[PDB]
Parts: sequence; C-alpha cells; structure tokens
Amino acid sequence: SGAIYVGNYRVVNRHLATHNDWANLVWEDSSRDLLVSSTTAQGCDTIARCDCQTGVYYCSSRRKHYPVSFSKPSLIFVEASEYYPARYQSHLMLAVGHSEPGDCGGILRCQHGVVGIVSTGGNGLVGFADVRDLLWLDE
Ligand SMILES: Cc1nc2n(c1CC(=O)N1CCC[C@H](C(N)=O)C1)CCCC2
Ligand SMILES: [Zn+2]
Repeated sequence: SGAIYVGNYRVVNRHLATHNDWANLVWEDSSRDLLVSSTTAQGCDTIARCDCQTGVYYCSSRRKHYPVSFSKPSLIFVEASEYYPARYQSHLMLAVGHSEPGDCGGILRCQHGVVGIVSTGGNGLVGFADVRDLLWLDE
C-alpha cells in the first residue's frame, strides 16, 4: 500500500483505490495503473521533474529502502492478475530488485523528489509507475 500527497491530490495505484477515492475522482488510467483523487487537507510531497535513471525505493516486505538503476518509462508486457488481464502497461520503469504484491504504493525517489510508485514485480524485476510527466499535480 501507499500514496503520494501533493496539493489537493492523492495519487494511488488504481487497483488499490478505495470507495472515497472513486467518489472524489480527478483522473484515472487503467493502462498506467494510476488513480488521482481530491483531498480536503493540503499535501506537501515534491514531484521530481527530471530524467534521472537512479534512485531509491521503499520495500515494505523488507522494511528497507534500496538504491536502484531503472529503465526510462515505457510499454512493458505484464502477466495476468486478479485486477487486470495480461496486457501492456505504459509509462512503466524496470529495475533489478525485490517486490511482493503488497509492496505496490512504495515510493521511488531521486534527489529531485518523488519519481513514481511500485506497480509491478516478477522474476527479480520491480516496476514503477512514473508520475513525472503529470505536470498538473503541481497546480
Ligand atoms: C509488486 C509485485 N511483485 C510481485 N508481484 C507483484 C504484483 C504485480 O506485479 N501485479 C499485481 C497487481 C497489479 C499489477 C499491475 N500493475 O498490473 C501487477 C507478482 C508476484 C511476483 C512478485
Ligand atoms: Zn531527479
């Protein structure tokens, strides 16, 4: 689990969105596994606006942060799960690292701020849903 709180927005994995997130929907993309909802309290996280391919991600299944090198966001094939059929997920970034389904929501972060959240995993690879192209989160 996990979310990014910036301005009057809450950013979560779409497959983990709650009833309140759906009732206060701002935007969602099944293809990216992202959902954004509105909030009453103001959020203070900083979103990275950069091209950096190294960072650190939080892994709840190990209570540890791991430094990683990750690929640029792209279309990657993702096997079937109970939330989605086997499809291509866009704006996805891959690194060699540990993950479990309960690790989705864990933040990936560089020196410039929040890069994205854990979305996928398998075969010793962890995938992150990028959020750096969502310029409207800052306004
Ligand atoms: C984080 C994670 N790590 C692993 N796994 C997962 C979970 C995973 O990839 N899902 C399941 C939830 C929806 C995700 C999606 N964006 O399509 C795909 C699956 C088992 C092997 C290790
Ligand atoms: Zn950066």
